[PDB]
Amino acid sequence: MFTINAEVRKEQGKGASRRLRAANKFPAIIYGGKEAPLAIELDHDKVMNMQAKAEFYSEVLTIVVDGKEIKVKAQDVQRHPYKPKLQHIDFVRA
Amino acid sequence: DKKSARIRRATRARRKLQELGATRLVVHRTPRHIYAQVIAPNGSEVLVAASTVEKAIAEQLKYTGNKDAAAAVGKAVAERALEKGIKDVSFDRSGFQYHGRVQALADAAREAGLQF
Amino acid sequence: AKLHDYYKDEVVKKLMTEFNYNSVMQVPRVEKITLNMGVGEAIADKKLLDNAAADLAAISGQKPLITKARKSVAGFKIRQGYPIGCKVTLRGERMWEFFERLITIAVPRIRDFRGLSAKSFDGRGNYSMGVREQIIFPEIDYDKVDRVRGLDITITTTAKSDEEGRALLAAFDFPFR
Amino acid sequence: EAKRLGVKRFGGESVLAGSIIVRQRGTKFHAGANVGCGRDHTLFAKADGKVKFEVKGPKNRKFISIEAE
RNA sequence: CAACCCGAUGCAAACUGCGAAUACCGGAGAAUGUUAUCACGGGAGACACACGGCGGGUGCUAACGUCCGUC
RNA sequence: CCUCCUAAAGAGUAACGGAGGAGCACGAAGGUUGGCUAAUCCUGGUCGGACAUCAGGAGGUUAGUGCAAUGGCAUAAGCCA
RNA sequence: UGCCUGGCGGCCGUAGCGCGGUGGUCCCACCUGACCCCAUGCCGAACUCAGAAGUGAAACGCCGUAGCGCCGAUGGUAGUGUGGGGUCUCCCCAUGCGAGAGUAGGGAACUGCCAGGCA
Repeated sequence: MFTINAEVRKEQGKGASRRLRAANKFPAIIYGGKEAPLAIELDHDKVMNMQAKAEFYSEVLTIVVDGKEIKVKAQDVQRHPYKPKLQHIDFVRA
Repeated sequence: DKKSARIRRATRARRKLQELGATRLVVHRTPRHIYAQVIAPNGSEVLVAASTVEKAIAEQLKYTGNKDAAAAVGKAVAERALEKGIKDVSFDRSGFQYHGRVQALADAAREAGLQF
Repeated sequence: AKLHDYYKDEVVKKLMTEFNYNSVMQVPRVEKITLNMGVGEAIADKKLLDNAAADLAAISGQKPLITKARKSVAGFKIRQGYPIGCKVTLRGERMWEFFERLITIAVPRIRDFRGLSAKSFDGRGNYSMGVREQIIFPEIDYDKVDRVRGLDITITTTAKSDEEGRALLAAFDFPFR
Repeated sequence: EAKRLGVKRFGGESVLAGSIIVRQRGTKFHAGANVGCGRDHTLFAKADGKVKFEVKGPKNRKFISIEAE
């Protein structure tokens, strides 16, 4: 029922994370199962609008990446110390 | 505990002999049975071993464990070792007291034609 | 021996019957007895310690070993390595005969005999109490009595629970609390 | 005076008999094969070869060993 | 009102269950460098250095202050 | 003379910069062989005040390891013969 | 040789701790006496002399339990070498190396030699 937009990820490192954050975006990861964990790039404001929902804590997220629908869940979220910005997120293929 | 104390007492000689790196004959004792082996310098291989529980050496013994049994086991170990060609092993009494059956078997091994 | 055979004959039978034990040796078995003398006045004089040790040796089958200081405390003014008392470690025929002789006559003939305590246990079935007026014992005659002195009596048993101590007291018939 | 401390010779470095590997005030390392501890808790080689460091024991004690060439 | 005490709540130039990058030492390897490396011998000169960047001691985390290791 | 910082995960590295001990000692407090293993709390205890020592449980070196300190010491470098 | 048990190495909290269960075929443990091998700062305390009297109980071997505890990614974060910029107490930029904690996941370990019994 919930819509999610995802884009491929190809760069790794602190510099890459800085570039993503400066571009009004940020990275996230999906891990779990025998399938290889992988990173996915997400934007900042639209993903914040998604996370604003209060039912996220008990909802399975439907990631649409590379024309494929994957059911995952976010066990942990990395949040900026005090500023209201998200720099990284964790997901598991539930 | 008794086994732990015996092992830790033996540990001194057990670790000291490793630096020397020579073949070592050890004997484990128990009123029920007496076992013996000739461990190689690596500490994981043995050229010969005997056990009173096995009848091959306990057929002539009135019981598996006794002073005569220890002497016979020591003699058998020494003669098997001599025929195998140990070439001057060293001695280790499994951290026991050298006053009884261990002493008897050690003397039997010495008189069997050994030089330790 | 004299008490050991009777113990194995009847105490073991009653204990196994009441505790429906399956193993033969699950019934409690006594390890030893300890008869210590921790008066604490030995600092005042050393001759009293020697006399009490001789008395313990006479009553028992062996001479007690002396016990030295454990930890010094400034307040009480006690040093290290200074003997204060001694203990007899009764084991074997000696403990058997001594305990038999005690339980025969000594225990019944005590003033203010309110009965021994069955709740006072260390926590693993060892009964360790203290009793004064050593004159209760027969071996301490008026000829050799020096002063009314206390003692500590403990029974060391292979049991690991207080139920076993209670069962042993029942076997001894435990006159009353 | 500033007394010298530290590992004189590290792992993988050739040593000769009578050469001190690590001069330590206490016992932070223990001799293994062809290594000896002096009266002053100094580790010295008893042969010629390469030096190696390992960790073993109940307390994860560090052992210095020597392998001949 | 308040010890020991569970959660903690702050600090440690002489705290570490854990724990970097740099700096030092050993081995192997392509490449470049007029051997740029070491030993011996002859000859010296200098023996109040100044300023600035980097991370600090100190000063009142005021001063073009004070002293460190490196450049 | 020695121990710890300033002193920047090698050593060393300055200030009338920052904190401390000693001129010792053993013929046993050394060696060898065989054995053993703390401070700390609770339980009962004429004397016992919680704070002489005593028998049992845990604890696992916070004890001790001669001097001030540092690093090590349980295989003990600590204790007995 | 398939299993249980014991001895000799490695590895040193994946081997550890708590809890439930199982074990005497072999092995191991338990026992009295000890005047004899050996000894008590008393004690047969420990070791040693006889073996099973019988048991598998304290202890010990083993199975289950992911309870405690332990190990622990990818990623991200703090940090930092190099050159530069700024509003130069400190931050950022391009670039290289990268934490710890925690998540996923792992696991009730595994392994070399010899001996007894159960086939």
